[PDB]
Amino acid sequence: AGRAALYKEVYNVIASDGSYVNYRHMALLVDVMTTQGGLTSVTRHGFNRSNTGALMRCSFEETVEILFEAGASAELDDCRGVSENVILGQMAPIGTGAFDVMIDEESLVKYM
Amino acid sequence: NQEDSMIMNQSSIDRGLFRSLFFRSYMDQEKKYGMSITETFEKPQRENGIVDQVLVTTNQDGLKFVKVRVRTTKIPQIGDKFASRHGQKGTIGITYRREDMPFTAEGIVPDLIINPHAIPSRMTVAHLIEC
Amino acid sequence: MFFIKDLSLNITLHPSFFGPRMKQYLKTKLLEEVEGSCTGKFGYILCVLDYDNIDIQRGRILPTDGSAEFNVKYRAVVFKPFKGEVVDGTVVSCSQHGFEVQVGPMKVFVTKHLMPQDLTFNAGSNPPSYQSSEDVITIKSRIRVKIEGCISQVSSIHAIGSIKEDYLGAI
Amino acid sequence: LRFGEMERDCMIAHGAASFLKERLMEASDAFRVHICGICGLMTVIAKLNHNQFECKGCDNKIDIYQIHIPYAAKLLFQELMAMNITPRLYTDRSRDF
Amino acid sequence: PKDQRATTPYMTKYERARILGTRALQISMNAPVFVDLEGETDPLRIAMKELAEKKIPLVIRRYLPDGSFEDWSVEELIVDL
Amino acid sequence: SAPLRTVKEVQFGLFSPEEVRAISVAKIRFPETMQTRAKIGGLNDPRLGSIDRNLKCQTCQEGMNECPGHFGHIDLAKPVFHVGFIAKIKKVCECVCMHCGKLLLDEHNELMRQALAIKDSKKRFAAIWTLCKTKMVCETDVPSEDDPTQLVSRGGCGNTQPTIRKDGLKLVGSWKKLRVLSTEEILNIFKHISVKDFTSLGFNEVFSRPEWMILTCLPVPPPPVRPSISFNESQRGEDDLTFKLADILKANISLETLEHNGAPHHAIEEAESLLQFHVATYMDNDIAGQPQALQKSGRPVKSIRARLKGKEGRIRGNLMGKRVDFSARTVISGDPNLELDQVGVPKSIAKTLTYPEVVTPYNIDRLTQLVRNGPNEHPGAKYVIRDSGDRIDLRYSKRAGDIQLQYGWKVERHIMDNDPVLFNRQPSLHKMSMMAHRVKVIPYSTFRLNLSVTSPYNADFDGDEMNLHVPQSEETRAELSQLCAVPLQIVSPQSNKPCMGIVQDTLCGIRKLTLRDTFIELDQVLNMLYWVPDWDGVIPTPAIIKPKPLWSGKQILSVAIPNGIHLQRFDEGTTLLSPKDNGMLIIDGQIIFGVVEKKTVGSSNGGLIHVVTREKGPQVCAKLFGNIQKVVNFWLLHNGFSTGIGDTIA
Amino acid sequence: QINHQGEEEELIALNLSEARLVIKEALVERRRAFKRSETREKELESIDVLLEQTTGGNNKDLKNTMQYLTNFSRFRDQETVGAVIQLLKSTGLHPFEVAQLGSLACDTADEAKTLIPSLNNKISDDELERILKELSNLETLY
Amino acid sequence: RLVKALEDIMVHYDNTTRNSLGNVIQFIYGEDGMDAAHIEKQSLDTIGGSDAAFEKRYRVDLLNTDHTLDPSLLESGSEILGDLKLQVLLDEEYKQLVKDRKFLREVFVDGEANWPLPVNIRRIIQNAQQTFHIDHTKPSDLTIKDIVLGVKDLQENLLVLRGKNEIIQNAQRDAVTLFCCLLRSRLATRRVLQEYRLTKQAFDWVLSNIEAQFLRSVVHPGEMVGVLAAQSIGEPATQGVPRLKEILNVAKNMKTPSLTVY
DNA sequence: CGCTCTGCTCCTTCTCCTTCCTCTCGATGGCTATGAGATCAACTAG
RNA sequence: AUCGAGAGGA
DNA sequence: CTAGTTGATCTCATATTTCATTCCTACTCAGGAGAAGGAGCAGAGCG
Ligand SMILES: [Mg+2]
Ligand SMILES: [Zn+2]
Ligand SMILES: [Zn+2]
Ligand SMILES: [Zn+2]
Repeated sequence: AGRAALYKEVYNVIASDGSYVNYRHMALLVDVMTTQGGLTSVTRHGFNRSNTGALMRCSFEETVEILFEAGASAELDDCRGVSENVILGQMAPIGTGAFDVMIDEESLVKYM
Repeated sequence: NQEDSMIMNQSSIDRGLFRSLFFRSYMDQEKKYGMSITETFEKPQRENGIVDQVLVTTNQDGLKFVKVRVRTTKIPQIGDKFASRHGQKGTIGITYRREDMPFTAEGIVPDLIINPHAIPSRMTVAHLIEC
Repeated sequence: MFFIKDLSLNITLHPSFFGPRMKQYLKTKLLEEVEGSCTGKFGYILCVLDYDNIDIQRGRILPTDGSAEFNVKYRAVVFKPFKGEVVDGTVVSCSQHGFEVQVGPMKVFVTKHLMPQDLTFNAGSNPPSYQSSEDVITIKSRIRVKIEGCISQVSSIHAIGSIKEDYLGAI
Repeated sequence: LRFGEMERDCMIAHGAASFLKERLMEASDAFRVHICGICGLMTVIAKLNHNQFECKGCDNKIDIYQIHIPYAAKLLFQELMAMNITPRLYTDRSRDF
Repeated sequence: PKDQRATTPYMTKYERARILGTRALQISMNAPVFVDLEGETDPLRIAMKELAEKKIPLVIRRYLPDGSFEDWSVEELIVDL
Repeated sequence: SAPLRTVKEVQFGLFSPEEVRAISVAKIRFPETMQTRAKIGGLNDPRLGSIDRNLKCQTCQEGMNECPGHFGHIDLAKPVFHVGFIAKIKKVCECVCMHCGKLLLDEHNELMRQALAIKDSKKRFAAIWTLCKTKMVCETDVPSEDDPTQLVSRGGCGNTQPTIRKDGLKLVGSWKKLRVLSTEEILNIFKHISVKDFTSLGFNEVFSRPEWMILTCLPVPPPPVRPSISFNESQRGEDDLTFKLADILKANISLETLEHNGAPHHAIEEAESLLQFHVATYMDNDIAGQPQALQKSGRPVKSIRARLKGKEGRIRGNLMGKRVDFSARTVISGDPNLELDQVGVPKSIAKTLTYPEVVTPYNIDRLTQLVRNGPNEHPGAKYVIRDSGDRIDLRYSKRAGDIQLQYGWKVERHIMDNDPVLFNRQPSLHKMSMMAHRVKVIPYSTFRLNLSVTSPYNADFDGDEMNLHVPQSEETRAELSQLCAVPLQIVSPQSNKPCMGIVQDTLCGIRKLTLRDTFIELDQVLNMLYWVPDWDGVIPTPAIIKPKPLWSGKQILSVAIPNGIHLQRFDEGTTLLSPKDNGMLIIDGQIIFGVVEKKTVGSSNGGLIHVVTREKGPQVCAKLFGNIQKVVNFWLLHNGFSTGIGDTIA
Repeated sequence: QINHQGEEEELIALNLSEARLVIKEALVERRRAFKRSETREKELESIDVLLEQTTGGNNKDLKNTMQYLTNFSRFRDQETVGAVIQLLKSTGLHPFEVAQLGSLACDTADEAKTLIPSLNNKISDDELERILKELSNLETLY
Repeated sequence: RLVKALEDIMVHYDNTTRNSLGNVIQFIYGEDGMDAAHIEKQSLDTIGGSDAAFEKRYRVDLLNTDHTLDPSLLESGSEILGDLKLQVLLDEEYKQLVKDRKFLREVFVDGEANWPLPVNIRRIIQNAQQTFHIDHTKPSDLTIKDIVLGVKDLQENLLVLRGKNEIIQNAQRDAVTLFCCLLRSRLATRRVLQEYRLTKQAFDWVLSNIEAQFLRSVVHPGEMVGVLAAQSIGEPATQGVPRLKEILNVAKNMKTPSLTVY
């Protein structure tokens, strides 16, 4: 019920000025705030304290205070997060980087 | 002159409109205290303008001061900002020769052309009365 | 000692070599690179068992440049010494403090410390062999050595050959 | 000119992964380091003139890798080391498939 | 798992761009060209021409979140972009 | 040289003191850096990152260019708490059996069984702490839940556990029967924690052990983290780190002195706090406790934390967003004679920004000529990069007229026509605000955009400035052109309505043009026709013929609209005659009704702009924007339109 | 052990002599591919012809390697090499322990025990005794 | 602050929406899988109107007089009239429309008949007429069998998903539920005959476009929806607002709590 | 029904906190002692 | 050269 | 291949006579919200 009620709440905010945002973008936002099983605020003490990578988590509001926890708990980063790959200067797994390109040798030999 | 930018007669510049002087003053220090520190400016061996006045003096400590002033001419190029007395502010979109500009029957040719759209959306009626 | 193992090498191909001849080009590159190779975990690489049946499994082009990366597997025959083993070797060169004997693809330093105490250096011998005891060791004579561990070096891999034991003596 | 935080957020939205990297790597901070695969710490001794590598503590002379990261990143990890935090960087995922 | 590949056979804009950029990179590297050169010196436009009649010798690898992937040969891709 | 790979996973953890001892390449003993130029062998020695012109860097050579430093070693006289782990240490000790090495509570209690079953280590620890902390005793015999009469002889100590409290950099525990807690005691307790307890606490066997939460040795970051400073006339002014650590050496060296010499216990106690204090400030100069480390100049010590926390830290101010190159910034100005995807770039910039073109048969001759031009003629290059990396500079060389290029060499070619670039107006609020344009080079010092593209940028010509970025490869160019090109953004995902349109004069002018009353003479038509590059050389038959060939406005405008377009918009008054002349209606690119206005060429969803994109693709709709502009503007120029005070008078 | 084909293959402790035989086999395979593009003395010449024709002769270290192994191989007649395989492997002997016995000279179990510390503690000397004389006689045949 | 929360939400090749950890936020992006740049405000005819008005525009009867199709409409006239076989087909599809009408009016309680949807059908219809100057003054060569069969055939080829499995195929049925409801509304036999006197050449060409155009609106896998959604909300925000900061920050203590009782 | 025990509710502490660019000014970065005497090594010449 | 304070524009 | 004088380097001495102090203007921002910890209380089980 909250997810539907919440979206209605945001719609009143956007519709106040008359501007119209496609239902998708609002729909996604409210959902992310209610997948965890509760109205996870997007503040420092809400969303941030999730199970995502520390490197993603650190860059937002508290950097060292998380890194200590990651070290203390021997935390691991899978380096799938976009921000985790920008920090290390690697192609993020997005857009043109959400796959790989391989050579079709059999076609290459055929092409001759 | 679509947005706040404007068109400015090119000849009106050639006759001096909004020509400006730019004076820049440089300061140089001889050296630090005499405690085994020495330095000078006697042409040691191995912006845009012309020097105006070279001022040589010493502070109360007797340390040689050199102040250089270089002046240069600022002529309105494309994009140089201008503004009326009513908050209507815009840059020079482009400059036209005198003949290319529209002219009244009496031979007057505008120095500056602005856009009507600046007026209604900004509520600057006073700028109209002044004109 | 000698073993058969399937080893994987990640080779790179410059984009210009992406012609039809690329498959055999990679074949040639792998052949010329694997041959005569050294590794601590396996020792020396001698040859590639099952030369045909080349495993390419598709190449991946690096995002930075068009060069293609191929993780080529291959069955290979290698040599791997072990501690406390029995080896029959040959002497390549003689030394005052031991010998530089060759164990197949392995060069073993037969130090004087591990020779029998009755074996002594003979300067007058040509080659300068050890001839003060029964275990006569020289370039032209055969030798058996014992490997008391292996020593890894960047340039190559060597080990220790011992003669002070009831076995693995001269010849 | 600065490539601010919101300026990459546009690139991510556009899905231009390859370009985003170029701005962050080739434009500035391109840097090659060496890492011990036994312990993912920038402790390798890269004797390039001798073509020799080693990790004192691991005594490893066969497991080494070149890794490209922004110089700021190298600088980041080093401070993390300064406070005892060991950002071990490994080139292989624990879970294969 | 070439059998029952669940990804659409339409070539997404993202990989359109990636293949075009890749092939242009190779062409600039003096790689073999699979089509006639009509004086069109631009490597990128050469790449688009190659993609026009499916001469690109590349296969995409679409990673599902699980980790498994599908090998789609650009030939079978339905370029509609 | 060595194999290349790309990072796949990052594992954090705490340095083991043994590991620190192993990795360090030199022990630090002297707080002094120098004599005159030589450096103390026990500090900042060549065994760390060498300074410029010194090819040693601990026998690494490579100077200081491509070889970082290597960490050092300081052996603290006594163990010292780590600031960040004070809170956790307090939490951990409250659960341990207080000199027994076991947990105050065990799985024999059902509550622990629930907690021990938690998958998440972090939450697992929290619940344990909430429950264990209340346990004030570590009795040996614990009654069994299965058999109340049976007790489990668990607690080795069997005694009580005091109420620990946080006090600055030290812990005090009130005993239920009160004293300061010694750092060493904690090490002793932690050493006795079983591996089983670690996991129940969330720690790791090989990456995070509790005893590693107490500092017994400190790594010394190499010079690159605290670079050598020569900001004055040969004055040092070394970073805070170098000075801050030296204090620890002074404090550490002093500490070892009192204990060795007479051991004035009372005296040692205070100095210990100083050693701990300096470490704490060096680790973090921001704590709840009042003590604030101050530099000799009086400025607070810029701790390691301060180099990361908040914006301008190494994370946000240097990694998430960083300075870059190959980018230019200047002021903008409109130009109707310039298509959407184009942009004017001053020659004075295109002479500076360069692209690394590769030498190939397709372009060897062209590149050959640019080198001949040199770095001052716009169509020229600034460098030739040979295979070996010899960046030949044409500015300081006559070799431009002498070099023969070789395949595979790279040329630092200038920016030329059609080279994609990337605009960005700060703040880059949303996706449209960054787009890719083709390049046209103009002879004046300001950027030129088409008019309609200002709205997505939210830009203006009242002095606004924009930023330009240049791709540096044949690939990144493709990514921009095929993903970020202006035409592909005509339809905005924000609201499904096109983000662009006709604005300013070209909107006011077009309305006047398409009135039912506007009639255009033959002569003024021929010029208008020639201004549409789409025009096929065919003159439409004038609406009026006999008295004089006299074209209506809608005829001329409709020449620019592509064929095969069919739009139909009806308002309340539109009745297939439109006496009010409202509505809109087109057939095969031929207007029949209406006054072309915002609701047909504006940002409306059903407008003409939106329709064309789908029928002919973005590349075609882009050409539409210019063609309409080139028609209306030319007409408005010759019909004029102004405002005045009288208009406002009723 | 495990191969790169996903097959849990036992540690292939290939005997020196049979390893050299496999080396000749692989060299002949390379010979056939390139066209498509026994006593100590007899085997020593064949390896040089094979090795020389498979490469440019620059791998001299492996050239000397093959002759030395050829100079010390214990079971050369490949048909009779097949005999010594089951004599050790069919008895449950470890492949590692099989390798040196099939690549070294021994006559009595105690000498094998003396040479091999591993066998000194858990080998059935009765099996060693029977095999060694058969192999010792077999060794003499070469 | 809003971008970081949705920084790394992308559409994977299985059309599902996941963050970095793989948590499934949305099984189908936007609950329809259509890219937001191929949507238009289209009117849903089957919702509004009185019951009779809806029936008149849609009901077709070859046996009675109230809804007798005019024979001149098709090249086949009386031959069609009286045929029960085709009459049954009309009975089926008409029943579907009534179900759709009662279904749609449940989804949109307010009764508003305009919503964003993919592929602007009308332009396709209008474009078809001008494509080869459809002459409205002559009987069409279509047949009721041609029309109804074409509509069903088109539906099955609107593949958002591809999973042959039962679970996926059920979702593929739900994904295009609303769009197909619209499709039947504006492809009814009566209107396809009376309002749009289309020919077989026209009708066949039209469907081939609906098939193609719809597949273009499919959201492209790899999209960075999370960032795009956050920006599309951030931009209008900077143009109430304390309320917005009051929401994203949950801030249990609200400003003006209030009920609304019916 | 008091005793006790425990958890529940309440009531004070106790923390932490914000796009890009351009210029000028200016303070500042800092404290540490004398060279002499004697012996060994380094350079040159026979 | 670095910090700090300031004066702005987009 | 040694010995010559002279630069380089190590060690210490006299050591004066020598620093803790002058506080100080001054004052309001800006508060809100969320975690954490203790304290008291009321009721549930126990004696
Ligand atoms: Mg502005
Ligand atoms: Zn290591
Ligand atoms: Zn180094
Ligand atoms: Zn205890």
